[PDB]
Amino acid sequence: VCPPLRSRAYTPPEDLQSRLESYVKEVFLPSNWQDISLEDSRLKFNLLAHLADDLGHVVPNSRLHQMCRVRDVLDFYNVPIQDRSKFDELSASNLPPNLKITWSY
Amino acid sequence: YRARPPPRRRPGPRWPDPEDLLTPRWQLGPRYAAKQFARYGAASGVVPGSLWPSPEQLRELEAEEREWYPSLATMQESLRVKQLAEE
Amino acid sequence: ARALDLLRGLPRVSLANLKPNPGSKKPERRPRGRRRGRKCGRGHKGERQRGTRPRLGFEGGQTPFYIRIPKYGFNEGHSFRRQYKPLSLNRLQYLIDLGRVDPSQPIDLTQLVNGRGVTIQPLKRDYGVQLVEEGADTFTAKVNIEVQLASELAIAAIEKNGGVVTTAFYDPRSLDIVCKPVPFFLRGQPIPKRMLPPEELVPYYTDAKNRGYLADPAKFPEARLELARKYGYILPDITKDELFKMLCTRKDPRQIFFGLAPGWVVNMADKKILKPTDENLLKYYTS
Amino acid sequence: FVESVDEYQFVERLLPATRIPDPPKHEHYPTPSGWQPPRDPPPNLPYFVRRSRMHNIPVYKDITHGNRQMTVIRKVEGDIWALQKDVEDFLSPLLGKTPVTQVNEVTGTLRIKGYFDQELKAWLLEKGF
Amino acid sequence: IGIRLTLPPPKVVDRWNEKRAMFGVYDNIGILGNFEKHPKELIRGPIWLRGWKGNELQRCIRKRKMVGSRMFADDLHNLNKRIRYLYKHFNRHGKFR
Amino acid sequence: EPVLRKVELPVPTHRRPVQAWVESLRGFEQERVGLADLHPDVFATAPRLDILHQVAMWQKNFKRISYAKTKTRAEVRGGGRKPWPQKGTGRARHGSIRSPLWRGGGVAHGPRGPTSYYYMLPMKVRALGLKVALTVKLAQDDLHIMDSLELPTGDPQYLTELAHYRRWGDSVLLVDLTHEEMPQSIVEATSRLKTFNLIPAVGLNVHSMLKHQTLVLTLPTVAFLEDKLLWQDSRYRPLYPFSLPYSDFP
Ligand SMILES: [Mg+2]
Ligand SMILES: [Mg+2]
Ligand SMILES: [Mg+2]
Ligand SMILES: [Mg+2]
Ligand SMILES: [Mg+2]
Ligand SMILES: [Mg+2]
Repeated sequence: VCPPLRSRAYTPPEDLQSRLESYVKEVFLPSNWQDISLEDSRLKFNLLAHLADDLGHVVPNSRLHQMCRVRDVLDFYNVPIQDRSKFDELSASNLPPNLKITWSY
Repeated sequence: YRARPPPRRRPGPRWPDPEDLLTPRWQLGPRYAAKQFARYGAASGVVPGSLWPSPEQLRELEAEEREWYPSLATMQESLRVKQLAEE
Repeated sequence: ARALDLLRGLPRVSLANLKPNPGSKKPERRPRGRRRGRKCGRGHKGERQRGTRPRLGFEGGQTPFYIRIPKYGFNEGHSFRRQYKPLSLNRLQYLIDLGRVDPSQPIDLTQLVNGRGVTIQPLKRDYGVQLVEEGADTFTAKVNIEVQLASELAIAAIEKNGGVVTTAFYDPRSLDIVCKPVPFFLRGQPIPKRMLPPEELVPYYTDAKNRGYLADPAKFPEARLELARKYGYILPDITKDELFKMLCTRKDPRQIFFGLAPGWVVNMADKKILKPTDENLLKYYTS
Repeated sequence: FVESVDEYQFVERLLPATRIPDPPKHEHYPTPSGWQPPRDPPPNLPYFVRRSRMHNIPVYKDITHGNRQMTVIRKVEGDIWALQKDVEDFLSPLLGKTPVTQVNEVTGTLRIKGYFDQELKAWLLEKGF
Repeated sequence: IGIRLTLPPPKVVDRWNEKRAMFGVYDNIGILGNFEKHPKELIRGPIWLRGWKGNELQRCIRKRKMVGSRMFADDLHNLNKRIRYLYKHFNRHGKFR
Repeated sequence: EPVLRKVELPVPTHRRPVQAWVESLRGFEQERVGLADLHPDVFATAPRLDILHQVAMWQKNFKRISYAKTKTRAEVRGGGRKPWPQKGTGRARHGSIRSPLWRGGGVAHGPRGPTSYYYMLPMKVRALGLKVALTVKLAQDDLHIMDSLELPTGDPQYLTELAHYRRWGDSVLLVDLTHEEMPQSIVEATSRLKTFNLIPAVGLNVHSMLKHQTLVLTLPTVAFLEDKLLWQDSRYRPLYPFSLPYSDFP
């Protein structure tokens, strides 16, 4: 059976650095954990799979190779993405009183 | 859908029936058999001894060689006599 | 790359987004409209608009240029002249350096072609490869090379580097087989004999100064010493070299491939070599 | 009449190779023909010039109309604009004027008016491409 | 009046029928199959122009050469006449020489 | 246990392998069962949309044989005699009732016979087109790597629901290594679907890759494609057709 479709909206959690470093400690230690290199497939997979399971938002294949460091992973996960359609994006943008937008789709 | 099975070369030798009138003549001679043997080895079913000239063919080849390709000694003798005449 | 990021941002690439590279598709010009219609670029009356102007080279009745010039034998017998693809020592050294030609084994036309150092067209009356002195002053490879022609300077360079060069003849059929052996082996024919040079070429290949493959080997040391003296280098005694056997290997004058005799059939399908045993066939293939 | 044997080594010797062999290791460079492998590690420049499948520098003379002489640096990766700046700097003293060039950012090529194949090959060798 | 007064019956195209869906498959049979088969061997059509292209004169010469003996009498006569006409046109008419 | 794939072929020193999530079709949620390293020269080449267009048009047109034919004035029935004399009749001059000017006459410049549009791009160009298509799918997040095409059931509804749940496109091109080894479950599922098309690796092409929104590859297919496409780089001039024996070519 098809579960409810996963909403693509994603808001980075406030304690994102703390959660990320906890996961990094779980997977891999040294100072400046931001600069830990993810060159190892095992470690990269463990970290990214844990993060995806926890936050409900995975690194796409397109960006996957760019995650050279935990700093890159943090950058990817601290940028929000909204799944609202253009209809919402326009209507909920403080339309002036003389502008009316209707959608028949 | 699912793709139809990929086109593949017909495996093994292809032996056309000589009785059929539509079989091209180049597919019935010994050269076709020789090429089939070269391509497929023992699976061809071509008797390997057929790849060499039969005695009449060998006689024809030898006659042609004697007629057109002289021996090194004959060539050298002709060259020597030509040089002698020119000198 | 930033281009792939731009793709990630852009809409999906589909069959509705495709465009030819600008400048690769000229517009088609067709005779409709004011500028390309009416007379449609053909002029006004006369044979040129009618489409019936005389043949190319016709000069209106005046004796044509290409006919008023006397006939001369510039191209007489062109299709029977022998052609030899040049192989400069520069090119040979380049191939050896890039490992496309292995100097540790005898270098013959087959090895040159397999390394793609030369392209032979027997159908275009190529009779083989001629060594060319170009690059001699920087040639530093010890090689055992078999060619069809060789310049004196090229021989000198080859020998000074401690190698051996021999000029070997090939008839068109043997040359085709040597250049492309695999297709010949797929033809399923016994390996033919290598024919002897024509009478005009016999002296060249029997002369030791050319390192002819039919020349008396007794005269080779004298010729090599003469070249060493002429070009001011000390002749290295290759017999002392640890590759002397390789430098000495020479296929028999009637042999096309080094280790294969005339008359053998190469069954590549099952990695075998069938050899005739009939006395008549053996005598023929040894003659 | 027929006698089979396994002397197939002399046929394996005739079989040609489909893949271009990697150049053998040489004790001393540049090689007598002048060839030189790219340095290891690669230079840290913003751009990279990959060698041709023959392991040569991809710098080619080109001619059009019988009088337009050009030189093309073809297999460029990275900042083709950084490469263009470097090429202009390297070539202006030779010409006395900044060379006129075209940057095909799509195909990753740099086309320079005039023949500079030898100079650009030497320059790229020095840079270690 | 050279205009129809009613809309034509709607034309419905199934972009995902089997033919369109599998179009192009095995076009890379060679480069992806050790070159056992050339892509032109995938071409289904007249025997005389499978994996070959030419102008009309060359096409007619090839057709006569390859299936001329199997052609009907008047079709072959028409082909011979067409070859003759095309020879005359291509070798004697035209703007360029 | 993660399914981790490494790049078998040598990778250029200046380039790092691109990466993809190895997924599985066994469950709606099995979106990350491993990590695959994909050769950068096959999955991160330049976005040559012009080459994509070249290869797509070659695919569309090289097989084309138009069967349109019209009758010339020679082949139209009749029309031998001059309809009426040159002079005296008061009518226009004509030489046969089948000239193009006449109703029912021949077509002056019509489609002539079955015409082929055959032409071959260089095989290097076609292989480059395949590489560019793969890079484009990966970069646009339409490429998904599966460990295998095995399905829990052969029900097409399961496959459609899986695609919808994973937010795949309306159309999916599933690719498996060889025709014979394709799992029976996926074979059954895709035999009844129109927009989910299952092909062997040897059938992969730019046209179908573009027609289908998402491209699903198996790990063996990825290895196979990398090998075949990278071989085009670093190969000599052909001495003779590659079908013939070579020292190192299967
Ligand atoms: Mg005008
Ligand atoms: Mg007029
Ligand atoms: Mg006039
Ligand atoms: Mg050019
Ligand atoms: Mg008539
Ligand atoms: Mg009609």
